[PDB]
Amino acid sequence: LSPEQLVLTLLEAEPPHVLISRPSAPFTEASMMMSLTKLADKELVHMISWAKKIPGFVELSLFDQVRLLESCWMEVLMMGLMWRSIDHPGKLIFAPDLVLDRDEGKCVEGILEIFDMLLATTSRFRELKLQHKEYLCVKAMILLNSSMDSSRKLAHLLNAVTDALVWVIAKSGISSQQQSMRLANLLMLLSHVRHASNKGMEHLLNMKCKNVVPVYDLLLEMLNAHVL
Amino acid sequence: LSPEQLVLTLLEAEPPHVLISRPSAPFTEASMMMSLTKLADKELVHMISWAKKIPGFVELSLFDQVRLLESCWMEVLMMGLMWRSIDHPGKLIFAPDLVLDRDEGKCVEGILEIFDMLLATTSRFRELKLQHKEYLCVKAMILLNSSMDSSRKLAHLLNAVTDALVWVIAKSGISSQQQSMRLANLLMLLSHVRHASNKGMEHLLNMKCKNVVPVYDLLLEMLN
Amino acid sequence: HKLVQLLTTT
Amino acid sequence: HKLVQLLTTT
Ligand SMILES: N#Cc1cc(-c2ccc(O)c(F)c2)cc2ccc(O)cc12
Ligand SMILES: N#Cc1cc(-c2ccc(O)c(F)c2)cc2ccc(O)cc12
Repeated sequence: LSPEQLVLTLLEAEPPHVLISRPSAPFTEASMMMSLTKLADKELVHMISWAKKIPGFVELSLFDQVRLLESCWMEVLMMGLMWRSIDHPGKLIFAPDLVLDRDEGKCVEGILEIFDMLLATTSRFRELKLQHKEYLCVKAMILLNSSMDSSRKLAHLLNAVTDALVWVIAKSGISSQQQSMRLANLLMLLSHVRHASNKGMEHLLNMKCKNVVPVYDLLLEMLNAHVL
Repeated sequence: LSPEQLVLTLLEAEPPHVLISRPSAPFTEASMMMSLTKLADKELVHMISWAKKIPGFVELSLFDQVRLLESCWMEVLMMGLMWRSIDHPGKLIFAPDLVLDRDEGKCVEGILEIFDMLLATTSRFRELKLQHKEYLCVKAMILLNSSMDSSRKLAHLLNAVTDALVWVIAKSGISSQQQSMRLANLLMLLSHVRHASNKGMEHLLNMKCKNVVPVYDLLLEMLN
Repeated sequence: HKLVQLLTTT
Repeated sequence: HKLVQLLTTT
């Protein structure tokens, strides 16, 4: 499969646009947090379908498929969140009916910090003018590179996606030196996504432990398995 | 400053190895923790000196310098550790006289896990045949990318080192396609280094609360 | 087992 | 102090 057609399959694996079915209204600590948790649960279901649509993912041992998704899920959600928020400076587009501002994250302790991180990193991708196909490859790489024979298949798959990202950049037509530079800058921003992810999970875990947010089945499972 | 000059500058800036002697008797949770904390503290001092040698670093606001170092110090330590263990499969070379075995990580609650991943990531670098010059650039990129107009100057500093890494890989002679793939492969490992660094500091923090070993002056400040 | 059932169903 | 000292005083 050529890099172009691999990217096509990632495009085809994209989850549908998700909404929380919430009527417009001022967000309070309780509403905001329950909406965030409810959204994350819904997106998790779609995330699993996405992963299985990536060529060869279902060929991995069930154990591998499980460990990869358990470790990267919050990072994948936040990478999606940044793509959606790319064209909306100053805002975090969790969903069409879940658009949050910096000052709104203040009514929830520890959240503002995280939002500022998400906003700043989004701003970086904005500066670099992240392209849709680039987002597609990076998102898939976040999943496949979370591996903290089945193992060779994975390596083959990750290399396939990596080769795809290099192709996307090559198509932009920029100079070879600028291609290497762009490739490096995109990959280095992933550390920032991962960082915001770790903080995001720690925040969710605390909320869960305090039973302040209704923790749906799937979300709870993913959360516990990941922290464990 | 040309890419080569930057690499040469990094090469010279490499800190000298910290000499720490292995305890007389077999490791105990305490003795091993005493050993790794004392070593980390010593390397940290050397790391600060190394940072000041990265072109443009001392031009950044003091608050940014502090912020960057507080953010990636354990990552930098483990990157160096893995490089030191690159030619010693199955072994973790914390120091010349402190060569820890995977099994030795047992005397310490929860460190075995961390040793496993350190070794695993080291093997990956081995598998990729990481070169000294690439190592130098990567370690510096770790520091400059921990961004977790002074910030404007930071971006430019980071691109300089990135340029240097591209230059080094270009000097390997492989095709342009392969140069891109190699660059990607090298950088995609930073997540793994970071993961171990996270676990490492979570372990160090936990050990502090447990009083398992004293930690405060320099290490304490960084820990926080 | 939730993640597993979704990984093994369509 | 330690960090700040090493960065600016040393
Ligand atoms: N930070 C953060 C949090 C982010 C998210 C979250 C939800 C949907 C997304 O697409 C996403 F990228 C992040 C949910 C939470 C639920 C509970 C909580 O306490 C924190 C958070
Ligand atoms: N994992 C791990 C730990 C690694 C290290 C450590 C020390 C020197 C190094 O060059 C390095 F790469 C890691 C120190 C610790 C000190 C206390 C502690 O509890 C854990 C750890």
